[PDB]
Amino acid sequence: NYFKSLEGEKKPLNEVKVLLVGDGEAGKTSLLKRLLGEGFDGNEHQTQGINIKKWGFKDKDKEIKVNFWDFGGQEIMHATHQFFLSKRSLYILVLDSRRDEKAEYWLKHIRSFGGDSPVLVALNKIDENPSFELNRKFLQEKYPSIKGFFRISCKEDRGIEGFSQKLKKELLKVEHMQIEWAKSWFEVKTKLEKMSCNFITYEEYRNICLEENVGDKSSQNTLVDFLNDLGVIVHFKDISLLDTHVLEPKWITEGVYKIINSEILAKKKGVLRFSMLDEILEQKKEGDYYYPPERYGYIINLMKKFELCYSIDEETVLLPDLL
Ligand SMILES: Nc1nc2c(ncn2[C@@H]2O[C@H](COP(=O)(O)OP(=O)(O)O)[C@@H](O)[C@H]2O)c(=O)[nH]1
Ligand SMILES: [Mg+2]
Repeated sequence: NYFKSLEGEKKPLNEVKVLLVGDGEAGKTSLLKRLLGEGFDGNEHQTQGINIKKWGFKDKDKEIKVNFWDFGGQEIMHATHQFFLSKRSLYILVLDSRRDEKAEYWLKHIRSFGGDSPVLVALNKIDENPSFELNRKFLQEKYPSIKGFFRISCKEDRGIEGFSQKLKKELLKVEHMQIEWAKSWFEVKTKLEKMSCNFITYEEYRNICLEENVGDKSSQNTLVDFLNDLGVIVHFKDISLLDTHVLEPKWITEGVYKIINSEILAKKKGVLRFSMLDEILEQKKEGDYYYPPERYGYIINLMKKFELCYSIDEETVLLPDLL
């Protein structure tokens, strides 16, 4: 073994996170069903919360793997979807007529988080409003990330075939599709995927890496950046956030919603003292997620980061909506 255990054979990654974004009741969940060939029944508004569907297709030899992220009505309303928007990904912006010109709002939003990630704009519900159009030449020039506009109808199944062909084509052209990994990096990845924990500390991640061939920090830090962008974990490089490596996205959101929908916080005009978090994040019943006291800082600072929270002093924070 010692003689031939220095280098390693490198397979291609071929994975991308696809983020369905846009206003609530626009067509995101419906469009996702059409891409996977699940049809349309009219009752897809009943499906809410974080839904991650794993999809794949074979282009020639290459086995392409896709991770669709679908954000529910609570996610867009409370803006908790911001936690999962990442670079080196692909974005699908779903729009509709009823909300007049909200596209440029979303394009600036995707630009700030997505970076160089390509965007495909879907003009949904043309059966309800045929005349619905956008100034395409203006938008694609101002936002080079836009690769195409598509008038579609998830109800009548119009324009999905054309949209799906462009999606497949642009998915192959993403920058990190050509990038290739060592065998150990895939073993770390697949280990994390099969784990059922809510999160892991940065010590535990380094141990999992040690277990596998990669033991040097430089390589370990490059791997989490990928794993974050691929959607295997949810990780941030801020000093107050970097310890928590979230494996279950619902752990974060349900913790934030408990704070936002706290009846004790409703009174007091939304002033959140950190002594109150014990009662709010306590395990009541029926599979409530466990929130350790050491992760109180994570949740609060995470909410502060994306402007769901504003600091009054060092021990308290404000919720403007409850004021
Ligand atoms: N007529 C029509 N209805 C649609 C179309 N797409 C979605 N809908 C319906 O309008 C609502 C949109 O919600 P939906 O796409 O399921 O969830 P969300 O976009 O992720 O918030 C649902 O009741 C869908 O059945 C469409 O293209 N045409
Ligand atoms: Mg939805």
